[PDB]
Amino acid sequence: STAGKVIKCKAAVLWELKKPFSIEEVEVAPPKAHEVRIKMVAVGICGTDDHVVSGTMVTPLPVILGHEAAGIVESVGEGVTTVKPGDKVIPLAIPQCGKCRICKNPESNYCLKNDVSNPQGTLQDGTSRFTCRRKPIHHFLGISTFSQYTVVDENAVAKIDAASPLEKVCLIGCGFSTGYGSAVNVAKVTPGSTCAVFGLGGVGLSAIMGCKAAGAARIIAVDINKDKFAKAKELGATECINPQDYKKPIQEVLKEMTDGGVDFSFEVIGRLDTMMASLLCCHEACGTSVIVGVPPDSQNLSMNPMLLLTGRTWKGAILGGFKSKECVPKLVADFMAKKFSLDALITHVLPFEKINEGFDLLHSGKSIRTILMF
Amino acid sequence: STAGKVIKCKAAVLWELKKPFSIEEVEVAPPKAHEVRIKMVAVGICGTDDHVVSGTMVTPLPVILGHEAAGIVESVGEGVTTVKPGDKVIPLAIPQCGKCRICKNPESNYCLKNDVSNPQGTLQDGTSRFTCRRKPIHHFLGISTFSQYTVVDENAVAKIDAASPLEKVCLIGCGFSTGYGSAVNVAKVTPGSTCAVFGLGGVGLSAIMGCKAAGAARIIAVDINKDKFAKAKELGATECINPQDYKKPIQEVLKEMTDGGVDFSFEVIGRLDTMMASLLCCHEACGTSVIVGVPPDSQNLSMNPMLLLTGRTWKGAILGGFKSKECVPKLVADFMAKKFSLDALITHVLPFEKINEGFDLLHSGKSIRTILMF
Ligand SMILES: NC(=O)c1ccc[n+]([C@@H]2O[C@H](COP(=O)([O-])OP(=O)(O)OC[C@H]3O[C@@H](n4cnc5c(N)ncnc54)[C@H](O)[C@@H]3O)[C@@H](O)[C@H]2O)c1
Ligand SMILES: NC(=O)c1ccc[n+]([C@@H]2O[C@H](COP(=O)([O-])OP(=O)(O)OC[C@H]3O[C@@H](n4cnc5c(N)ncnc54)[C@H](O)[C@@H]3O)[C@@H](O)[C@H]2O)c1
Ligand SMILES: O=CN(C1CCCC1)C1CCC1
Ligand SMILES: O=CN(C1CCCC1)C1CCC1
Ligand SMILES: [Zn+2]
Ligand SMILES: [Zn+2]
Ligand SMILES: [Zn+2]
Ligand SMILES: [Zn+2]
Repeated sequence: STAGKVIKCKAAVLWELKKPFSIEEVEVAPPKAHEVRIKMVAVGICGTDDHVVSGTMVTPLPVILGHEAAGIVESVGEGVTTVKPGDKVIPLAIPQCGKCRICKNPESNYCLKNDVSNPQGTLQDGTSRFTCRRKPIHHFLGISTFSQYTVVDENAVAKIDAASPLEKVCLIGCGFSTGYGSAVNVAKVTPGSTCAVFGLGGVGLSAIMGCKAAGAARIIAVDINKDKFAKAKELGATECINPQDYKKPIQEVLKEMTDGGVDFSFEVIGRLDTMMASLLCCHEACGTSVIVGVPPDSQNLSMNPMLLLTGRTWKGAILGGFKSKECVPKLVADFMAKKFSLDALITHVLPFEKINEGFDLLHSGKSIRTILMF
Repeated sequence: STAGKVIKCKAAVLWELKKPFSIEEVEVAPPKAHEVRIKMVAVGICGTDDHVVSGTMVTPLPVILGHEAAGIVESVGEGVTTVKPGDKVIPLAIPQCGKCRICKNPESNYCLKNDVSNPQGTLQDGTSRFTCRRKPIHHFLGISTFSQYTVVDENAVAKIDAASPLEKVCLIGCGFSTGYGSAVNVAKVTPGSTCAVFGLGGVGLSAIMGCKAAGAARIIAVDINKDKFAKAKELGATECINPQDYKKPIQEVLKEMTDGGVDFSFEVIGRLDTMMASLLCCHEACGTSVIVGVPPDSQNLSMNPMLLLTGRTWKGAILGGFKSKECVPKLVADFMAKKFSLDALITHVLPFEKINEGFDLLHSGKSIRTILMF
């Protein structure tokens, strides 16, 4: 069998920054108390993974990235009770310990057990389960899904519908939920409102989805890559504009187009200039601007407090404000009920081994979501 | 009588920055179409008035400041229908034209007819009604109340209960409403929550009032002036702390005493450092921080967007989010029904001529609100 013993398998290891992933053989130690070992089936490529590669988002190296996945439970550790061998699961990039001041808070989701605030690169108990040639490998967001097998904490995995198309539902682990929820939960987009979405990757496009589902009258998609416009309009964008086409700042362009500014703006890129423009594009007296994109480490904005004093609301969120373990299975249950489709987001599918090609596709601007099959 | 003719009276004119006000004779032109001439009875001294004097809040000079007042209608111009001569009224520092996108949005109050965004120092028709020594004098926030008589736009004045104690209710024209609403309307403080209020002037203390009325469990008042602590506790503060007493930054001090941070932060001072500390002291995963204080002109904050990405909401508002013309009379109606007291906020009462003393009182930290009687 496999249960109880160290598994030898392949995973995409990142030894140095700005380097290609190296699929090597890694040793995956068995699950400990309240931990779960999962056999990865599908994993999507998110901009956040690329941020680590570029050194934009700091995390301890060497490390095994990936966090937008789905697989089957191989073994359960001592005391696990929510999932069992053979169950279909989605590992949670943000856990739900249930005992947190935040977890007990019906309005928030950023559990204290997260490894995002002060990245250690381990499991919640302070240790690693990965080894590549006698050297320990760090975990990423507590789930490290760019591996054929991974051990995560029990509160960091949710059991989903067994009839789930894992190659599709994996996007619910980050991309879709983050995008959709930012519009629905965080911003609370009102019917008949006007929205602005900067960034048309998988997360940004899911935000347009959330805006349409919320009944937005107008949904202006913004991106320097025009090839994304078709997918944008398909998913709900009333209009698409490219900043490169105008002589004046995009915020002014947008304000001119919407009688002073949009009701809800979203930044789904991860840049300071677009974050500012996004805040500046919502109406100064009633606009709400949500930060979705992850900005480069240790880079600060230069903001005027007056921009808020007039009546603006500026907020941010992780995973669309969704409590992970509790909502993820619910989102999957809504997918199975044809509430929303994930197909338009998936443009490419390659085998796990072609991971580096998947990142090349992202940089090319040709893909939205590329799913890696194990 | 006076109706239809130019009135000669005294007003506090500010010819130059950083100088004492100068009581002089001023010619007040009669009200034009949809304008109202008010005889001032009482006017409070707000920190915003002081900001103009300090050059911290830019506005055209020379100018007649004052905006927290109450008076009686002397005359109405052509077409006025909301108020008649003899009516007790509170002039609105921010108007409610009722015809703009913002006035039409029941969620906002920053009417486009405001003179705050791009201060012109005139009435809505782009002109002045003030002349002092053959030189025109600018208006302030369209109301200029540091004058025995003033002409304002019709949408910038509200008829209030004729049985109102004008020496008390003037505070509803800015100070109280702004502080109280910031807590109740803007922040939307929840029963059983923990709040932090930076700044204990009239506005700050009214915020504590709003937090208590909202059912907050803990209300931590913060100020470098300990003499304000008694009033703070009297109005609802569960505890008062002075930053000067700790070795570590106040935001860390507050987090340590609130399990990671308060649910709602309020900055009611007008400084970049305190606005940053305030944002930093609310919990990163569920905290809301409201900017109430007016920051110094042309000064920007250096902030990391990650502070919001984890789950924080950062907002601002003017006049506590209250639609002026509509809510002012109702707030007075509530005062008359003993819903709230304004007495604790009023610490000094001087005749209009002692205006400079009133500002000296603000600087000394001995006063909260000083009311000037005409
Ligand atoms: N808060 C969260 O929970 C959360 C979750 C997932 C992702 N993210 C962050 O969201 C951001 C992007 O998500 P993604 O996975 O869809 O990435 P992506 O790379 O596929 O999308 C980037 C999009 O932005 C566009 N873009 C880049 N520069 C632009 C510019 N200057 N102006 C306009 N458009 C520009 C690109 O053309 C592309 O359409 C990253 O910061 C990612 O880390 C945050
Ligand atoms: N947004 C609005 O609609 C609105 C309305 C009215 C006033 N305001 C602004 O709100 C702010 C306060 O108004 P106010 O009339 O109550 O002023 P105030 O002068 O009476 O209050 C300032 C308070 O802050 C305290 N303070 C100063 N420096 C401090 C520090 N470093 N740390 C802690 N406390 C400090 C002072 O001791 C005093 O208690 C001003 O910026 C005013 O312009 C805004
Ligand atoms: O890319 C995915 N995530 C990023 C990591 C840093 C900010 C959000 C998610 C949210 C769950 C982890
Ligand atoms: O001082 C009073 N106000 C200031 C002007 C600029 C910001 C708020 C009020 C709110 C109504 C006018
Ligand atoms: Zn992601
Ligand atoms: Zn938790
Ligand atoms: Zn004021
Ligand atoms: Zn208006």
